Amino acid sequence: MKHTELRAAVLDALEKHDTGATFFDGRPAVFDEADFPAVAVYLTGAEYTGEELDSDTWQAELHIEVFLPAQVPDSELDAWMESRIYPVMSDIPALSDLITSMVASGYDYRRDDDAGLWSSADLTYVITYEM
Amino acid sequence: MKHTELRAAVLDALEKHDTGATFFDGRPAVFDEADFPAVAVYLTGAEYTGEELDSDTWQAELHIEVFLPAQVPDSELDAWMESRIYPVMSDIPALSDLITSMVASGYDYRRDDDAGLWSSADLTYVITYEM
Amino acid sequence: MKHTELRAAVLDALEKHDTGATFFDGRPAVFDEADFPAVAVYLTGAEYTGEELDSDTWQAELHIEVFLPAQVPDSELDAWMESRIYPVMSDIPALSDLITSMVASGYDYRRDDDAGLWSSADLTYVITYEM
Amino acid sequence: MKHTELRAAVLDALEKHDTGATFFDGRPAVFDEADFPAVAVYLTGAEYTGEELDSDTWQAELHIEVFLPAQVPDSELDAWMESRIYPVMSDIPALSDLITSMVASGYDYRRDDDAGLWSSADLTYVITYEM
Amino acid sequence: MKHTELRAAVLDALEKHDTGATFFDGRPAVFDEADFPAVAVYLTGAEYTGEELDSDTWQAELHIEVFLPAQVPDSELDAWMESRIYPVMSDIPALSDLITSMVASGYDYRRDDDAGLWSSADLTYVITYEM
Amino acid sequence: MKHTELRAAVLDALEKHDTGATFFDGRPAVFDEADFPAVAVYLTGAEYTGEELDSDTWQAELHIEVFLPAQVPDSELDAWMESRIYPVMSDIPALSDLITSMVASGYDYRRDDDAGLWSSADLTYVITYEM
Amino acid sequence: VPNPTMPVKGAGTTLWVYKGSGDPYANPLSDVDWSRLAKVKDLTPGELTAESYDDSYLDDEDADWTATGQGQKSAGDTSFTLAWMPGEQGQQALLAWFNEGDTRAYKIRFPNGTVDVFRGWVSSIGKAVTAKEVITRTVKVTNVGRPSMAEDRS
Amino acid sequence: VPNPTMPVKGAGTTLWVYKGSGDPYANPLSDVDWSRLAKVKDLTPGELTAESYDDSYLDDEDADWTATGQGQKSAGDTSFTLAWMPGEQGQQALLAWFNEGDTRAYKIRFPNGTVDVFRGWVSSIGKAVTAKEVITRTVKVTNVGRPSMAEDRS
Amino acid sequence: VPNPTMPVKGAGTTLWVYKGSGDPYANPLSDVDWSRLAKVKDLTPGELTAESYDDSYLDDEDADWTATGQGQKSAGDTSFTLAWMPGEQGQQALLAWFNEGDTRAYKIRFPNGTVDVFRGWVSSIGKAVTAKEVITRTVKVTNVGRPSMAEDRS
Amino acid sequence: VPNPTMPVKGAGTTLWVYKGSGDPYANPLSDVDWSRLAKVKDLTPGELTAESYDDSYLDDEDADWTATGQGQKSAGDTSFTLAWMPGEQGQQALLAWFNEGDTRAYKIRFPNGTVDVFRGWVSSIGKAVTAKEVITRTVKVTNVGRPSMAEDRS
Amino acid sequence: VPNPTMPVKGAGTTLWVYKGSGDPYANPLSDVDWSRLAKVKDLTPGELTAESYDDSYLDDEDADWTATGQGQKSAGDTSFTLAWMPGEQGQQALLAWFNEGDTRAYKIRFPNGTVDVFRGWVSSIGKAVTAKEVITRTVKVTNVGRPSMAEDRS
Amino acid sequence: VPNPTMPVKGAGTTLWVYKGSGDPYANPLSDVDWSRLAKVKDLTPGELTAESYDDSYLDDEDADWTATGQGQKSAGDTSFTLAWMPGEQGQQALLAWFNEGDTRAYKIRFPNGTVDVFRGWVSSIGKAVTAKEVITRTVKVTNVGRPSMAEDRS
Repeated sequence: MKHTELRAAVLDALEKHDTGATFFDGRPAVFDEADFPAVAVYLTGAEYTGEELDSDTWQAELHIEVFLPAQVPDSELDAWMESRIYPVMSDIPALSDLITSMVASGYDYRRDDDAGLWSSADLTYVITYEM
Repeated sequence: MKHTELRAAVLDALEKHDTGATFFDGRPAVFDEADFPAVAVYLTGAEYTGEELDSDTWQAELHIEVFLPAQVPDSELDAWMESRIYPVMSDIPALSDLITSMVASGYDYRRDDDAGLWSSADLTYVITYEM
Repeated sequence: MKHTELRAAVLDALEKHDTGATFFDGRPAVFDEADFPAVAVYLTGAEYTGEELDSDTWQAELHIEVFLPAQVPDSELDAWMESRIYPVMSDIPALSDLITSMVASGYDYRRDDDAGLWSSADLTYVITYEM
Repeated sequence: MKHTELRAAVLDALEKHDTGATFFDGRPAVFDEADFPAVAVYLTGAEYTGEELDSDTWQAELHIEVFLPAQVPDSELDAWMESRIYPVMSDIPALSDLITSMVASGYDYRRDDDAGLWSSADLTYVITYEM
Repeated sequence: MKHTELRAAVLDALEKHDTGATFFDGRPAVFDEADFPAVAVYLTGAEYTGEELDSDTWQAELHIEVFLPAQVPDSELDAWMESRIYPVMSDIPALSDLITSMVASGYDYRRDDDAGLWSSADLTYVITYEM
Repeated sequence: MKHTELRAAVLDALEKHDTGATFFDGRPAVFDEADFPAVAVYLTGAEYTGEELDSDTWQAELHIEVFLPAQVPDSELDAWMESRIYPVMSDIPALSDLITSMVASGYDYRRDDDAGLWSSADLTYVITYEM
Repeated sequence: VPNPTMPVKGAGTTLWVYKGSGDPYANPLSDVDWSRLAKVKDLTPGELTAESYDDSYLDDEDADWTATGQGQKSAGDTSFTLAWMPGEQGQQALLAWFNEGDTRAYKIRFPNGTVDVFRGWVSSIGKAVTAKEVITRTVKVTNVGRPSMAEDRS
Repeated sequence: VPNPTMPVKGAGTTLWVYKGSGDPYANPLSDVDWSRLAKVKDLTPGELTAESYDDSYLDDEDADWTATGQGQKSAGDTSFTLAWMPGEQGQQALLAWFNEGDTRAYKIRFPNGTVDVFRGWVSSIGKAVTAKEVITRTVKVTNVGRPSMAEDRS
Repeated sequence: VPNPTMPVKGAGTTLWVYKGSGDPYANPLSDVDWSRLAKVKDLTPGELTAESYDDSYLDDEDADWTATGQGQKSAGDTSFTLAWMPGEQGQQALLAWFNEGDTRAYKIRFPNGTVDVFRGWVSSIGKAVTAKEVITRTVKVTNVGRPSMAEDRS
Repeated sequence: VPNPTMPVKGAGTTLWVYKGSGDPYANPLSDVDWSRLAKVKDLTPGELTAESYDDSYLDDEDADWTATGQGQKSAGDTSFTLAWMPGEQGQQALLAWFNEGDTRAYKIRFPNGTVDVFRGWVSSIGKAVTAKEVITRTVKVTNVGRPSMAEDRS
Repeated sequence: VPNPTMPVKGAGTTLWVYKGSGDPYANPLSDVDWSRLAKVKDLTPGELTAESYDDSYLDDEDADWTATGQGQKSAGDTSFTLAWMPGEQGQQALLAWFNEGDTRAYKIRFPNGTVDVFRGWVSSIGKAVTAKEVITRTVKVTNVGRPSMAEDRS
Repeated sequence: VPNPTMPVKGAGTTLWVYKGSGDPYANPLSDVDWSRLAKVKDLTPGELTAESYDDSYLDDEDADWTATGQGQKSAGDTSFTLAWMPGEQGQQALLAWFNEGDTRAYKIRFPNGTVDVFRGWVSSIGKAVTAKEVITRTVKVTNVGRPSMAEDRS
């Protein structure tokens, strides 16, 4: 439905496990070296599917991106991505009310070489809901 | 048919709901921080589809773009698109005369990182009319 | 056939209606803010169709493009394309002798933001003739 | 066969008609304002076709490019391209010995806006020969 | 599965043979000229294959890339790729437990001309595993 | 199999004919005006074909590039590319042992306009071998 | 606002199945005593057709050009696919319809404001399973008898 | 200006159905007493055809090459699709044409200025529903008798 | 949490073969005495169907529209492909099932929580070999008798 | 300059129809008394063919390999499409050729300098209408008898 | 290390033909007295199949659902293509196999470590010539009798 | 240097037609008394095949698996296309071959160094015309009798 409650539900289900990280809701997110392990959740690229005759259907991509300091070892990002985010994301009771279909998509690593201040890695999902 | 009529018909029924926002008709739009919540409507990419033998047919894309100050949370932008603009744009009695078919297309977000002065988000439609 | 004759025919049929605008024949067109409307006609992208066995056939695109000052409202350009350039080009007796088939293509707008001195809009046609 | 005699044949058959312009054989061509017409001829983009089992076949594109001063009217370039180059290139007795198949392709105009010293227009052909 | 184990297995099976080269695990690899023979192993571009109904399947690309100083003869680089790296990676007992299928992909060379300090060559593999 | 063997086998039979040219084996090649007509041979873009069930198959592209001073006439390059290189490269008795299939691909010309110090022209082949 | 005298956009079509007692053609605009099928993913209504009757004798003056007349008309087959919901009333009703062979009435309600009514029995029930897609149920219905078109009522 | 000699473009073709009493072939250029269909989205006129007749005996000297002569000609089947407008009189007329067996006359008027006339009965009537498109009505007509081509008049 | 009312995705579907003694339809939710086939790469369950029975006597008043009733239903053919693992007991069981003629019960367990049970004999056993791909075993099963659907239980 | 002993490209091919009295094969290089069809958009000349004749008696020593000889040759069917020009005399002639059954001679003149002559009757006359394209007339001719090939003359 | 209980890749499969005296099924793991074919460019093993046999009487109480049992099984046809080499002994052996009618035994050895054995006669032999490709030889073999599958041995 | 053992590349294949007196199989390596076809654009040699002979008796113990033996072999059909050259000797010879039924001999010479010989009669002669392409002649030959493969000679 409205994007607000979807991000609220995913952040609620993601906060319960202890991570000690600052979570940002929505696209704008400004921080510095202090609160580095931040996790941001946002929706992007909404489209009109036009799948079913009965009612409206939409597709949107759900992003979960984590930021780690530059020159952090690769294996550390591996663990943050798989061990923490993947198990919680598979089953969330609050999501199933709103989302008709949720499909995984691959995660990817991006580092910064212009200045070497950040290195992130975002897990991507495909969401099919009704608006 | 006459693009002026179509934009006028959209804006008339987009204005009746209380929004308190400056509305720009047509592509040229210049403003500053004061009159900032600004909604501009324009038609772009007209094309001769030639779908029917009986008479001329064209396709054009209808745009409704809203500008909000930079660093506004994503939640506010979601609201304009999903609460204010989508319900009004679904059924307009004035458009029913001029438009043979009007199909939704997904909206999208964009922010300005060059200088951080504006953040906009436009809802896109596909319009099929007769000329 | 000879592109000179085709452009001459279009400009002759386009000048009879009062427009009060300078007309440029061919791509090279230099002007300043005085003689501004400056409707220019040119042919581009000629190509060998090879459609019929009997005789040669070619395809080229016919352009009619009008220049207007920047920051001029969108609706006024709409007027030139809908109420002036388009009705005259539908039926021109002189063309029918030279052109075997003339098909419309969508007009499009463009504005100059590097310096803001001009804002044009061209109407594209597809011409199939014999050489 | 060898590219040298092919360009030699084209230039020989192209020189007989009076044109009063310098002709450049091969890709390198350096000229100033005085030698303005230019008329360079070169071959480019050779490939292995492998169409027939019997013997080798190749494809290459034959270019005839003419240089005229910037701001020369468009219609003049037309008159030049069609009237002078096309009739001579249609039938040449010397070519038929070497070239198994010669196919036309559209000519195109390009102007220089970086400095405004030249404007050219090349007619392109497709050549199928045996090496 | 856990990318840590897969990279650890590859590096273990790759270190046993004498190479006398520094081995880097993961993307962050910072080194000066003293430790020049340098071999880095990393995984990139994971995706959700969705091949089988029973359980999850993913696809990721495995990279083995060696760094050698610029202006080293190409012949020497050929040797590392075809004598040292290929035989060891064909059969490794440790991988067969974790990876369902491994497929080779072509290695490729690249040299640095902006500064001329390094010249690498990576060997690409495609990995299909279960997460 | 071993790229060193293939390049050596090409260069040995490319050297017996008198050319009086410096021959570079492998990608790295540095020279100046004195030793100018220089022919370099290298293999690029190797890839796993996976064509036959019985054993491995790979495709690599064989390059023979010749460098000549800028502003050299085009016709001279034709001669280097056809008369000297194409006949010798057709049948190398020592080559047939290593290569299962060798297919020609077209050559092409390129000149340096940044500084005018070199003009090259490379012949490309497609090699299929076993590794 | 629905208008039968204007082109309509296909979105919003819903499908209904008659359950109960009465005459299906009596009031197609009625919505009482009509079950409903939920979120059909596709719907292709049947194509009415007829076969040619040869009209030829040996006494005719000219036989250069063939002459035929309309024969036996027949309603087509209606096929739709919809999301698999094994626990819902409507799909259990569909399987009851298939297993115990009966000829019932189904109805299509366009957004245009007209209503289309057919009668037939179901001929095929299928399912489609994919690794990353919704399990779907595919149905084919073979119409019987005379249909009641949308523009029979004015 | 329409010119029969020069080629024309397909745009602008209109479709008509004859209603009334008289001879349809008498004045095909007439526009009175001719209903019109609106917004045809496609129109493929049927192709004329004939079947071969074997012309061979036993007494013939040469039998290496086959010899056949024209047999029985027949007009084709004309099919067009048009926007579904159940409220219009023309489409109610089409369904009246299909429901009761009849052979009426229909006419095609090209922009070229010539007129093509056919006679036949309708054979198929279908629809096409899509979530993002106009509901369309597909019609197929089987011709009978001898058509009056556009080039019979000069 | 499985929910029959709401739609689900096909991921997680598992297939089972009944071995032992008893009635397969008694407890389809049972998982004891049921062998399992591992690593299935595709699964297309069989499509139910029926024939048309002509119901037309010459005594009837009207014969303009055809009238047919349902004939003889039949379960379809179920086909699946799975990775070639000759060492496993399940695939040896499959080939034992094929070589000697027999009809058994196989079962499909969706993530939705419902269970689908069929009965049939195997009709084809194929294999696919590729240079850069896993060898796969392709199986096709022809159902026999009456199936027990997923929503026959509520 | 046309030269038979060299490849040529098909651009410039022209088609002719013989009208008048005489023998079409007498002087195929003639252009007097030969109507011409203008603006042909495609041309696929007919393909010659033959049937197999079984040559096998039970008395033969060996029957491992089949043995067949040439049967009855037959010229193919020639089809071309050309722009719809109802005003020209050539297309009125074509429709006169079709409506009134007859077999005539048509000819193909390649740029190579050789001439190909056939004889046959017309079997199909079609038309193609499109929103943004020229109306085209499609014709198909069924050859009859023995053709006169291009290189029968030297 | 080969593992029959884990999936493998198709790469490395080799094809063999039995020549000599003995029983091919006795020791399929043997490599002595087995000719080999070199560089098979593609290999699709035959698909085992069986035909249905109707099991229905008049006295049966239930006739709603069809009932069929397995009929006559049959091994499929195996087709492979390989590089054309007129000099090797294996391909001369193949053409000897084709020219004189015979049913020999051929075997497939997967990298997995299991061995598949078939018996049959060859049915087709073809080539494929291309301007820039290796000349290939295409073979098709029709199997007879009962194959000895890969997992009959454990 | 040609080598039968090693793989060959398809380029360089030439085709020849026997004219004169003698035995075509006596010396396929001969190049005297052999006409040549110049610059063929494609060449697909025929595909040898055979049909199954059923070997079944009611006295046999087991009928679970089918058993068949090789039947009647037959050479295939050879099809090639080549540039249209009406003035040349070879193509006039081809048309003489087609018009006057005969079963001559044709030969294919691979760059590998082996020679393939066939015998048959021509079944089809076709032509292809395009706006910007070389006019081509397409030929189909139906082989007769027992062919002479390249691997008979060693």
